[PDB]
Amino acid sequence: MRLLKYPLDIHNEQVNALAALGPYIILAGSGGHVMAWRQQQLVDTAFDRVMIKDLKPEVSFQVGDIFFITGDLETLYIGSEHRLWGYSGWLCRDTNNINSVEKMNSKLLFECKSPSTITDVKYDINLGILFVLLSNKILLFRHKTFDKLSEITIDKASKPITGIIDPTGQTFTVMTSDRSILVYQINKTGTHKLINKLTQHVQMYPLHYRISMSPQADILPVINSVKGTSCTALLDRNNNYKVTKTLVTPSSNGCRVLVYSPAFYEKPNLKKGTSTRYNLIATSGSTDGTILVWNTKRMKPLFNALQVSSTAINDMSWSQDGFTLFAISNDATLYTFAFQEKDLGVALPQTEIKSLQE
Amino acid sequence: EPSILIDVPLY
Repeated sequence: MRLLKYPLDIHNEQVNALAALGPYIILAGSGGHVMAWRQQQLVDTAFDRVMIKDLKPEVSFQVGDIFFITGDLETLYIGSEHRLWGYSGWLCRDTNNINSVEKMNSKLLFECKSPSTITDVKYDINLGILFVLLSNKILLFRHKTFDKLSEITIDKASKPITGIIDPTGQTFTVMTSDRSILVYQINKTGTHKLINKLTQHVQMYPLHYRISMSPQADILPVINSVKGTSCTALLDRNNNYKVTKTLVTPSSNGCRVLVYSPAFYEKPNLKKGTSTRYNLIATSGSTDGTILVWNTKRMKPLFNALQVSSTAINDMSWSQDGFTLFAISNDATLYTFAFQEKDLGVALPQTEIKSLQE
Repeated sequence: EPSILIDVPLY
């Protein structure tokens, strides 16, 4: 593994969110700025196949401070605390190159009025639904068209702080200000059903959280679990959310990112004739500004929690192929962790993840 | 401001 730390030339601005979409890692933040880097350019620089002086975003444009970015190969969903835009046609489908903003179609999808604020935006590509969490309801919109499908109303005392996508598309999970984990069954139509309410389970702080569950959808990770002062823990979605493993004790009140790699890896132990399949989690250790990468099978870190930033990590995103981790903080420095086969082994075909979901 | 590029050995 190589760590490339690349200070951004963005003056006094801040990057709050990022997303790996298509060939790009897309950064977005204050002043409405969006900047797109080719993932492979950063990886190639990390392995010295190209030089550092050539690094530069392929496309930058300006949309309010941006806190949310998600989407697919046809639409970027870009959100402030009060507005959500859709930028469609952002990727030239014939060349796999990002278009300039001048070829992009942009639409104001949603606006809320203070005191309301958007606490999270999550996109479930299998349901075809975007979830907009507001401080107190969850709104369900059809993707692209953005027709309103339904609305989940929850208690006045329960602010929905963050949402967690189910890779199988059967559920949506919310963590609340009054310490609950709420699990809803969701249908593609937008109809919904509360199926699990776990109370006094998590301590949420007034932050934008970035949490993803395991690609097999069997583990829900929790920052600041107050079951099993507080710790980062893994809950078994198939065994009544029992704690299966604790990763960090104590967790930091400033930790807001815990994301699984989408890959399911197999690494042989050739000397002993055996092999191990495992998942990877990126989060922080007890100190803000650390990055910890955790092998869920060995239940060990890949390396000592590494102090990379003087400030809390704002967001992290794995590459789609599982071999690169991108991270950003208020230090305005893009962190690229570029793994190799000799580090991790081989990402398994999606058949193997799909078999474990069923 | 210059980039840092470091090798990080794994366990």
